Amino acid sequence: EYPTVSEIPVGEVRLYQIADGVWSHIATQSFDGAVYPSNGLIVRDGDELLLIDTAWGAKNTAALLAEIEKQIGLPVTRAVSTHFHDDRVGGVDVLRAAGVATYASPSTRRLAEVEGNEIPTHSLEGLSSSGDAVRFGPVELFYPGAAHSTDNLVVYVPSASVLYGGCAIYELSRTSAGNVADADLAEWPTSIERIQQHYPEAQFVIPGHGLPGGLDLLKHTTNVVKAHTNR
Ligand SMILES: NCc1ccc(C(=O)N[C@H]2Cc3cccc(C(=O)O)c3O[B-]2(O)O)cc1
Ligand SMILES: [Zn+2]
Ligand SMILES: [Zn+2]
Ligand SMILES: [Zn+2]
Repeated sequence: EYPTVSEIPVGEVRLYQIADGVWSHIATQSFDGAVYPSNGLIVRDGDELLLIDTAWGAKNTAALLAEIEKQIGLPVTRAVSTHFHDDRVGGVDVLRAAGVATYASPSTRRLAEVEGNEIPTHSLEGLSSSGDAVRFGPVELFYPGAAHSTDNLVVYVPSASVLYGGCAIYELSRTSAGNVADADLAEWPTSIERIQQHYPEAQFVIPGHGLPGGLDLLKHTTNVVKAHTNR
């Protein structure tokens, strides 16, 4: 029942309710002639919503906000971007213009600037060392160490045992490396181990791209990254 890449035209956004007050958002984007799905998260915080990640571009993110207003009808007041690439910050200007306060770690803000990408306004403190965690409204933000990118964060929703891994976690159908130009292959398995150690109770694990599963997605990702290391 989870929407798949073949079911979502580029420019449209789907919402998937995971638990009371917890949804993923799913969009698609063209990249080198192929179409990829991408996931983010929406978490209810009282009568407001917290958004995790844009929907990969300004047009998709505008559609995301329209879809949230239509289907949920509560204001998105804050958003967190889990790393500096365009599937996570692309659309931050649309969010900002809509009154959403945008956040990212200082590491992400710096890398986005260097890269010429959109830059979340607010800096999240307390995430600069591997293994650091902070509570941000209804979620916990965790810096596991460098993996898909040096700045990547993961997000946990304690009320629903939902772990959103972002692009540091691969879906099961992905059996070879994705986009790894900015990755730290040497540290990626260690960073995943920090995730497993901190969130052993996670029930629903969401990759940056594709289908959710359980905690098996962590060991899956390690296997793929190690095989790519040994290419
Ligand atoms: N300057 C080189 C460069 C250009 C684009 C991207 C980029 O936007 N990458 C995103 C889109 C994408 C495209 C294909 C696979 C993935 C993935 O997460 O593996 C994926 O997620 B990224 O965050 O790395 C990264 C580096
Ligand atoms: Zn990335
Ligand atoms: Zn502000
Ligand atoms: Zn990605």
